[PDB]
Order: sequence, then structure tokens, then C-alpha cells
Amino acid sequence: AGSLVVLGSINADHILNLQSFPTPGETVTGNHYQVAFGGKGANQAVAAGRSGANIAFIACTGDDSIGESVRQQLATDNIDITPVSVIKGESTGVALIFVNGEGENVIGIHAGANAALSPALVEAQRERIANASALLMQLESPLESVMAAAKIAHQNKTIVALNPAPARELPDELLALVDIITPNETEAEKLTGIRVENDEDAAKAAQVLHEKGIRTVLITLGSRGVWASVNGEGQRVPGFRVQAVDTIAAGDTFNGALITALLEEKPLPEAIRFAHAAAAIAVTRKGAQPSVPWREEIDAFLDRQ
Amino acid sequence: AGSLVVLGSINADHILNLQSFPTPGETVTGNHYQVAFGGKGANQAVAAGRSGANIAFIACTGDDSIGESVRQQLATDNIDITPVSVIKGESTGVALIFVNGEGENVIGIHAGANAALSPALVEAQRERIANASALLMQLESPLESVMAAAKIAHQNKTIVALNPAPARELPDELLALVDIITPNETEAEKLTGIRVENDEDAAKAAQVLHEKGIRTVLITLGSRGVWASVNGEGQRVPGFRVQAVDTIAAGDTFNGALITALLEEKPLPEAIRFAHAAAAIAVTRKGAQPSVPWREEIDAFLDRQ
Repeated sequence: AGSLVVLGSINADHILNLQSFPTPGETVTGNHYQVAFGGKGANQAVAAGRSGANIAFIACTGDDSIGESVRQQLATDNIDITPVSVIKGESTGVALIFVNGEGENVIGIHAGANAALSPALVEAQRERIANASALLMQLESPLESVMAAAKIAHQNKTIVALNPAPARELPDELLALVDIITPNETEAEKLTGIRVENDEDAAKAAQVLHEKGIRTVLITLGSRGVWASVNGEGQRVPGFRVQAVDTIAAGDTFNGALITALLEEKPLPEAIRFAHAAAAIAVTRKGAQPSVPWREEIDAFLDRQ
Repeated sequence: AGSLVVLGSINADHILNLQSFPTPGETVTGNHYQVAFGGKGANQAVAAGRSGANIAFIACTGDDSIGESVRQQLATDNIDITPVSVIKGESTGVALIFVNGEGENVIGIHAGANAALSPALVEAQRERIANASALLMQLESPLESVMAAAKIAHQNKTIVALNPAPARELPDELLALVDIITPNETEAEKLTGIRVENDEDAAKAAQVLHEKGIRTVLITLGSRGVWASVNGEGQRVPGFRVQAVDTIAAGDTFNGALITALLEEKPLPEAIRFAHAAAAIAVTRKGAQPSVPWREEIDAFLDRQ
């Protein structure tokens, strides 16, 4: 298994379950509270580490207590935290989350130290990025840093995997550097300009990304699975049926487990089944990282399948 | 100045300024983040301590890091934290707060350790409550504990001051034990059944509370000040004109400073002017406790007045 380098955000998730979302000017008392480490960068770094990858993590926390704790935690999640910088005078990223009695949620985010992951910091990681087999990134880090990291990778035979979340348009210069992209429907549309409701739309949107030069395109479709497309040839790959309790980080787990499988040189079809198994498990648990399953659990799930 | 005993909640306030309140299923990135110690019990305990009172604080924090920090903090706010218990296996109370670009806010609360402040814990404080000159309470603690604390006070010549917030109806058994009550309009209506929009309504609502046996009734009216009523005789007392930046804890500061003034045996009219000065200062600053002014600042404000 080649080495993986994840570059992305780190958040401390504060989750409060409550009857209903407070209206403007209102105060509501919740029924359950949970602090769990989150952030797409870390969720994916953890999903990969736990699933068995040889991964190093480029990220930034602040100089606060919470920052030290998450750092303490990630180190035990089978992740090399040597590339995680501490930014003096800044707060560690945070996410305030409400979940109502109807199962819906709303999230408020503070970028904090995450906005400090600069091109200068990426350059300082030139060698690490150069020697890795693949680089996994999202969009909760400055675009200029993601851009600069992708170039170094493109220059040194480092596979570039991008989870284009949260949704936003991207320059062709960055897309022309991506090898594996994993957008959901909203993101696929935002990236191609094509609304994706059905498999016909997904194939069309996929085609647009392929023309940008992206070899592998996986569009998460929600309940019906993912549209897996390699160089124009795609098909819908169903996920597992499970009773969801908390879907947060489901997509991040999918991404982290997927890359682990691919860097293990498993064929795409099996890799996707592996990532789907991991995600299926993740939605049956609460909190982002606390729900990310380890390799043993993933394989056990598969074996009983 | 006689001794003051505050019994109430302790919260860690997580405040995020953002463009607009996220809609169901949405994620929004904020522009400013602040962690400040809050909770009506602590806000009032701090407002009193800083304003110069000889105050001891009965409360509960969890056995987490945040709990230790707030405890470390309150000790420097001129408060005797000897009566603050640590509850094993429980989280310190928390408040998740959003403030949009229009200045509005919504608050989500986790009771945490605060729900553990029991009658047994109050009884353990029988002597402390007995020897104090006054007891200041709110409604973010179990009603049975507030009830039991009020009885001990009633039995030992301890003045009972109640800030009936958040709004909720209360049994006549508790009201018949209150000496000073400080409801806002919503709370006054909730307590008497009389809608309070104007000074005529306020006087009527005040009358209802007086009949419950409460000698001093102060109904905060919002912009026009407070309806100060002693045994049926009331009048509107205007507050100071100021440009508000953050009104949270304004009412708690008013309460804490007010009691300090009264326990200093200042006449009600002056006591109310003192509390108003403190609150006026509080709304020009961000965060709950971080905005509570110290005695020197309050007197300076008054002198320049």
C-alpha cells in the first residue's frame, strides 16, 4: 500500500439535540450533548487511517486546549500527525450543530486555524507530497493551498483525489490536475453546470469532468448509490441498505475508506464496495469521527455480507 | 455589606457570528468565534462579585476541562467558589449561540451538570444559606432545589431574590417565599396571567405579585426602563441611553449589580441606578461574563453622568 497524504480541515464538533430549531430571538434547552472531533480533512484522515492506510496529515489546529486534545486523538487513529501545524494566536476550527426532533440538522462553522493552512506551509511539505502515492483533499482549506498542493503532486507522480465539498465552482486549472473526484449531486452541478437528478444527468456531468481530464469520476447519488465512471464508461453502483441514525461524515468515511482500498491496489468495483461498507457502518453511529469504523469492523461487515 | 449567596447555572458559551441562520439541512461558515463563560447563575454571580459584593456561589460543573477553566476563572472574579461542586461523569453546561448579520441571535442550551444541583446539595449548604444576608436565584436550576433553598432562607432571615428567567409559571408556595422578584414583561405575564405592554399593565401584574407577598417587584420593560414597585407603590425608572452591541447578560448584570447595591444598604432608587449603569456598560461589550463591568468602571460611569 502506497503512502497517502491528506490535506484538510480539523474541527471540534459541538452537537446539541433539541426539540426544534430556535426561532430568531429564541432560546431552547436541548436533550443531548456531544463533543466529537470533526472537520472533513480529519474525518477523511481518520477514515483512511482506521481503514488501514499509511497516511500522513497536513493540517492546522490553534494553540488552545481543544487543539491539543484532537491532536492527541488523531495520533492514536493510525495517522502520522507530524505535518499538523499549531498556529499561535488562533483558535482551532469549530462546528456548532443542532439536530431537531425531526432528525434534521443545521451546521455553523468557524474556520479558525484552518484558514491558516497556506501555500507557504504546503511548499514546506513539498517532499512529503512528492514521495506520497496519493493526495486526498477537500474544499475547507484555502483554495490557493489546495491549488499549490495539487501542482506539486501533478509534478511528482502523486495521484490527486478531490472531494469537492462543500459545493463551489473551481477553476479548470485545478480540475485539470485531478485524478479522482467524488462530488455529490449538488457539487457535480456546481462543477459542470449540469443539474443531476437522474443517471442520465450524472453520466452527462461525469462526461464534463472527464473532458477536464479527470480519469475517475464518482458522483454520489444519495439513496441509489454512486455513479462510477472511468474515462466515459460509467454505471450505478448501489450501496448497502442500513437504518441511518446520523449521516454526518458518511461521505467523508466513504472517501477515506475508498482511497485506502485503491492505494491497496484493489480494483475500483471492490474499492467502492469497501468504501460503501465503511459508510454504511458510519451512519449507524453518532458524531463524525467517533463513528468511523476500523478495518476489522469493515471486513467483518463484508464477510457477513 | 451583608453576604450574598448565588445559586444557579454555569455555562460555557460558544458564540458564532454568521451571515444568516442556516436553514434545515444547511451548513454556513461564520465570520467570528468566541468562547465566553456564561449561564445566568454565573453571569449574576460574576456581576455581583465584580461590582463589589461578598458573594459565595452554589453551582455544579462537570468533570471536564472546560469545567475546570470556568472554575479557575470565577475564582478570580471575586467569588467564593467553595460551594461549586464537580459532578463526576457529567458535562459542564453549554450554550451554542448564532448571531446573524441582522444582529439577531438564537441560543441552544445543554443543561449538563446544572441539572445535578439537587435538594441534597442545597441541604448540604443549609448553614451557608442560613448565615447569608440574601440569596439570589434564577430558573436554570431544578425547581425543587430552588424551592428547598428558598425555604431555608425564609426560615433564617435570608432575603430571597428571584430572577424568574427563563419564563415559566411557578407555584404560589415558592412565590410566597420571595422578597425581590425581577421579571421582564414576558415573565411577568407568565407569572401573573396578565399581558404587560404598558405601565398600566405592569402595575396590575406587579399588584398580583405583591399579593403573593413579594414586597419588591421590578419588571424590566425593555427600552423604557423598569417598573419599580414596593408594596403597591410603583413608578417607571428609565435606564441609560447607550448603543448596544450585544445585549446578552444585560439582565443578569442588572440583577447582580442591583443586589450588590441593596446589600450595601443603598436606597432602592440609587440601587436601581447602579444596576442600570452596570447593564448599560455590559451591552457595549461582547460575550456574557467578559462584558460584566467591575465596581471601578461602574462608579466612573456614574461620576461622568
